[PDB]
Amino acid sequence: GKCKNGLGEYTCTSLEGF
Amino acid sequence: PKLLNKFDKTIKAELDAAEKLRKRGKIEEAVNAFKELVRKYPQSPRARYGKAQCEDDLAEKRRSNEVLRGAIETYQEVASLPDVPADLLKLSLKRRSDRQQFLGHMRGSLLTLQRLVQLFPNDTSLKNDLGVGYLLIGDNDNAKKVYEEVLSVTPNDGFAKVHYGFILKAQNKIAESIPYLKEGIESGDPGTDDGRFYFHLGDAMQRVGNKEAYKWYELGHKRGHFASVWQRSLYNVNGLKAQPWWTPKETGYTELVKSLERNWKLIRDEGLAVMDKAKGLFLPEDENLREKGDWSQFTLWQQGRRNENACKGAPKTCTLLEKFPETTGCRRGQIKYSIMHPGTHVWPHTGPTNCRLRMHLGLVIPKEGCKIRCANETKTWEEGKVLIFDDSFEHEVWQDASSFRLIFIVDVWHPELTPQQRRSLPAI
Ligand SMILES: O=C(O)CCC(=O)C(=O)O
Ligand SMILES: [Cl-]
Ligand SMILES: [Cl-]
Ligand SMILES: [Fe+3]
Repeated sequence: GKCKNGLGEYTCTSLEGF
Repeated sequence: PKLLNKFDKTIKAELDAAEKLRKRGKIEEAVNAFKELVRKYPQSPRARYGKAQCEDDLAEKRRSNEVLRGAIETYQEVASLPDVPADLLKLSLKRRSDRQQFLGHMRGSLLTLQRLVQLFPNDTSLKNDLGVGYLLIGDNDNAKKVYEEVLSVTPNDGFAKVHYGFILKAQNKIAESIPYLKEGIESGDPGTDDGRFYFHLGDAMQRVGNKEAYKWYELGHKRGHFASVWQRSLYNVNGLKAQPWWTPKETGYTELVKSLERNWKLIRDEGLAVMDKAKGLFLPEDENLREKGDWSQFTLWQQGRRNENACKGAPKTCTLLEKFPETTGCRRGQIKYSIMHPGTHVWPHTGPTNCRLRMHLGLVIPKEGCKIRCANETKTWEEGKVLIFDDSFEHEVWQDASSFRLIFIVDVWHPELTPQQRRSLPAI
């Protein structure tokens, strides 16, 4: 799930390292 | 933290010498020293952990995911050695899981966290960590079961409470979520002083009409989680001009606004053509932001990525918008049609980030019944005219007309963000 209009996810960005 | 088994005590002089090189910042020499100790003492847990820690630091120095992947494997190796002290075993696998999450290796982190819980079945904090691992992969169901187990053995674990409440709220168990979020924040346990729990506790209270909500927004502001009581986004660049409503000239994006308003009828007509001939392209709003009613969106761009199939349905609109990278390149916003029908009330809410401004172009606006409040100020749309607000401020929408209301939503980078910041910010 993505945070589009709201802030409903536990995290809104992807984990991709450095 | 007892980290030395019997054999490691006998080689403490060699282990200390390698560790001193690491603590002095001579990471390359420290890696080679611990590598030599691993070669000479392949069964030493402290030598292996030192190698992994040095690889960890080296990855931070080089900003290398691949070096970190080597560290992740060496932390695992520590756990496979014989006679590993319990404290070292836990530290090594906990760091392994943490670095796996950092790399986005969420399935791998979950296996590591599951092994930790199996090895240390009485460690409540490890179960709490496992719950976080499930939440990060999107597995709310397994996360919920984990925190239920924690709360059965330690009912007053504040970390488990806020995370259990977060899951309940995400599942629309609004009233049920409030005491968990509230008592969990009030516990002050490590990990509870987190803006996400202030955000959703206040929102859950607003949804049930609890007037205490803004007292919690004020406390979250005073503790540094929110820029203000009104502006509650959590993915922020500090210092950006903060105001609920913007004029086109204030944004500097006057050429974009002029093009949207000069060409608004083609944007409307392609949206209507999709409504009539391809209505499945409008997807129902999926973030639990509606009290009631019907709200759907047909998205052309998201996270700065054009949806090619969607643009087959509005090809002239996509062609028009391609000339404005201030919106098509906004990796923290969308470009989308938004239809809302009578009987719709959108809960007060805030978007995720202060790094975008949100433009609304009116396409089909009934004469009465439609309005949008942002902060303390309510406005309405006009056909062919752009409204601009900062959706990181709390806003709320009503649709009480006698027919449908169609707008075009165009997100732009906050105008004060430099090109360097617009390039390096993670997409949302
Ligand atoms: O009016 C709409 O279609 C959506 C309102 C909203 O919450 C937003 O544009 O962020
Ligand atoms: Cl050995
Ligand atoms: Cl519809
Ligand atoms: Fe919104």
